[PDB]
Amino acid sequence: AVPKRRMSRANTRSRRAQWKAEAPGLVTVSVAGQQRKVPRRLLKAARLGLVDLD
Amino acid sequence: MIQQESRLKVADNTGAKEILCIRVLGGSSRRYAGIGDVIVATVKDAIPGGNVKRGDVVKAVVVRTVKERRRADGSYIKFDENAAVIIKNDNDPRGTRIFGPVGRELREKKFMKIVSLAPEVL
Amino acid sequence: PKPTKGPRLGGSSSHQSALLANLATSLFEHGRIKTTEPKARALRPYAEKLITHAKKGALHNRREVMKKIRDKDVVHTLFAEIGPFYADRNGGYTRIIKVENRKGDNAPMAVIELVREK
Amino acid sequence: MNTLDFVDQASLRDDIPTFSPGDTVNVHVKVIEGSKERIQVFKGVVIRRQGGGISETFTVRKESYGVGVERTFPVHSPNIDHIDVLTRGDVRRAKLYYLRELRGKKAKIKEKR
Amino acid sequence: ARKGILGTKLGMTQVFDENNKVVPVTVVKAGPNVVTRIRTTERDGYSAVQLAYGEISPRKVIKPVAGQFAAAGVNPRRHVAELRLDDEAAVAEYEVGQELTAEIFSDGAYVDVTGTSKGKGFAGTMKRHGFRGQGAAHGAQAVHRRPGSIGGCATPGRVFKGTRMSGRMGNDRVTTQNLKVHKVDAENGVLLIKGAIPGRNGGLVVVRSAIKRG
RNA sequence: AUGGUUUGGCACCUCGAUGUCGGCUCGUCGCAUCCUGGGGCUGGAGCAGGUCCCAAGGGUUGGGCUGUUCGCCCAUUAAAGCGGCACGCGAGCUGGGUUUAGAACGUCGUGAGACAGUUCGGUCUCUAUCCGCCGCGCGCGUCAGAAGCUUGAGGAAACCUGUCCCUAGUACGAGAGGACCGGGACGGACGAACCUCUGGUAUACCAGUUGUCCCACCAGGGGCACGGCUGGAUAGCCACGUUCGGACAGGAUAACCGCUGAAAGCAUCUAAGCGGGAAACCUCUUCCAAGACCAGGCUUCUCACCCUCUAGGAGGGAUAAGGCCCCCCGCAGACCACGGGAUUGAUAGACCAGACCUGGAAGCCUAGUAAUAGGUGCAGGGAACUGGCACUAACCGGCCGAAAACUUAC
Repeated sequence: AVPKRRMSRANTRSRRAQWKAEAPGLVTVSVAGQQRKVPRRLLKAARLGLVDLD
Repeated sequence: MIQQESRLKVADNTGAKEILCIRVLGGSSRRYAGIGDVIVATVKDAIPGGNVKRGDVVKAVVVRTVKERRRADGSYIKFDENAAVIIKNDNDPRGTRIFGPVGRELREKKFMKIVSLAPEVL
Repeated sequence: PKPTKGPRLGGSSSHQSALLANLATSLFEHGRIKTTEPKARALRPYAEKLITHAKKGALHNRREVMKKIRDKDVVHTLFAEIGPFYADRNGGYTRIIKVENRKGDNAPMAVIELVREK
Repeated sequence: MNTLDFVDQASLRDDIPTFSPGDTVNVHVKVIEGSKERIQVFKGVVIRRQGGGISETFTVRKESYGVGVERTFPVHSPNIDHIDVLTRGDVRRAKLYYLRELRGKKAKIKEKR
Repeated sequence: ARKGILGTKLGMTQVFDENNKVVPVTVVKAGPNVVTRIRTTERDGYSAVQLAYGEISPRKVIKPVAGQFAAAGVNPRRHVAELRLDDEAAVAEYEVGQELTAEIFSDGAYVDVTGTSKGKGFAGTMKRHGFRGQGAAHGAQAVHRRPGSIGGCATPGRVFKGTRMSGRMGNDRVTTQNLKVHKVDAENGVLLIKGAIPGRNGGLVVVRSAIKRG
């Protein structure tokens, strides 16, 4: 089908504000004497030397 | 698990071979008929000069089915072919000899002359 | 093993089975492979069962392995080294390690290893 | 261990022979007629057996006056005072449902050796 | 005046009678519940009793719940439901702490159970509500299984609440009634209900003496 | 006089588009009621009825002909209701009819061509913005923050009926025939829940098998051919299957039957009062529900820190109880949610064993000319069900989250 009206500013921006993003929950790692912040999902793989840390 | 427009074989002397189910009696909107439920049914085949004639509308009972049927004991039955018996308003057969076996259900439906005429009830 | 609960892994059971066999081949050939996650989740059990056949070594076990993977060098590898090497370890030969996602489709990725601790 | 095993093993029926499909057999059934409890005999060919432990059941086909008759039973019922194998059977299958399409000398079975 | 108990569904099976009929019995393991608390017209304004069933290893329980259990003096348990009784009659037979056991019933006793149904997900009309769908041939342009119409035309011009539609069926509390009871096992703490009771094997039921028959 | 459904009258909105007969699916509403239920009168003996009043809760069949609505017929039924909502419903389906171009018959017309005459054929477009509706979430709120158990305003779902038996072959009646009331047993349609049985499905189970290519070859197996086909097929999902349900009673009532009794010396169900009384009504039955803003209740745990703005009231930190994210998963599931576990561990996968399904493996040996058969051997293989085992993974952790006061009564 097809809309019928020019859906307003309020409604538009309101719903548009649901299309957002969340940030992964970060955690320290003692990468060879120094520290970097990495998700928890990848913690073991970092401590074992696979994660490409730039 | 029988219906309308269903063809059945006869187990009688009446001079018919086949029949057609028109209704299933025992209520309204009755869909299925099991071993011991009356029907009303016409004729689609005959012997040469049988008493019955091709086009009659008679009343019948089912004695065999191909679909299974539980019993109280947890047992079952399954014949190969769907058969039936012409019967008159006092629940008496028209014929004199029954062919093939039947079920034990008919003794408890009060169809008992049939069971007396049956060779092998199972 | 326990079948896929839903739809399959590359478009059919055929492609799924072929894919699992190629990946077991590569695994036993190298020791590590990096692949998207549900492939690993699907490839732990397959591979552990092939390994168990290798452990319980025999002609019959060997043929019932060769009727999947199609690579004699890798079956020789199994029945020569990886079989006895995992004798006493009863169950649990593989390991999964999640890693950085993939650029093209954000898809998960995981490195599936064979353990080496006994 | 068949979770309801502790419910069923105290209700099973012992001494049921190890028979098998193809094994021809005659069954002594309890039946009630005219409010008397008497016994009947049913002969045939075991065409299956469906394990569940205590829910296990079997099926017997027979030829009656030109009409094929399968009769099913549960294995452990008190409605069975006897199950007596008469023969054995060489059959490659497990479920012998290919006997429905067959009549006469073709629906015969071999015996063991 | 209303004997109830909590239990766990296990499965189903068959057993036989003296007349050699067969009864499709469902099993329930009413493990011995415990009375945690009570409900009276002075304290709360109604008559009830509060029960407990299961096992927690003592660190999985929370501190509020541990207080609710240690204040009444007893140890923590998984599931805590509440029968609703009539008065002092049905209260004078209960005591805090006491262990209920399945023998409180007898063979032939008519019960009603309550349980959380099985889930089926986002269901269509032809599975929720048993609609005749539409034909599969004779010209159908893609309506083989979807409902049909939904109302009028400019009167009302709305949709008449409770109009039946697709959506999540299942996962609801359900009551199954007038079930006989075939056997009680005291050794193993088990009831052999007849019939077919709601839920998935490994859940929670609540059986009660039935209203119509008790 | 009604009702506004019928054929029509007016032509008031719509021709810069309001898509038209019937059928299907899906409803919901009215009662001027087809059955069930209560009842008054009879030219009502009894069984069946006829007419009238109240009454809408539920139910109100499948089939032949016709495009047809209507109708007629067959076979049943407790019964086979009348109508409205754009003659309900085509952004839901059909497209047989009617109403485009083709063609033919009859009749009219000199002819082109026409017929509320006929006959065969003939494209049915759209990603749902808003209201609405079925379900599901995030956020904030209910004067501290949180976790469990729940009351019930108010709403929803369900509500159908039959046949035989004793009552009694009694009442009744010349007889034929043939009961009320009230007790029972068994079933039809519908609805829910469940998978023990039956039956169906089974795209990583087993076996047989054809063609063909490959694994160097024989053997033994694999790939493709709709899973190549065929026989079977545990779990899960299901119905043809299983079990259960439709209560019983109670209050106020309609039509109605009345008791006591005047105005109106008697009389009268009423004007004051008192009663009985239906499937309808309110409770009872199952479900939801405190976002029920009168924002409930009974309980339990935490129930205590710091620095700023110039102390104005706020602000900003780190926290407890607790929750969330990440992780292992589920017979929970569109995602999210829901439920459980998270080394103080059996949640999952593996492994060992078992149950069940298939049906007697490979190799070797023997008999055979060869096809092949037999032994070792319930063999082997194998997925969900179950019990055990910590071997692998559930991590050496991040984020949210707690108290203006004021008055009477005390």
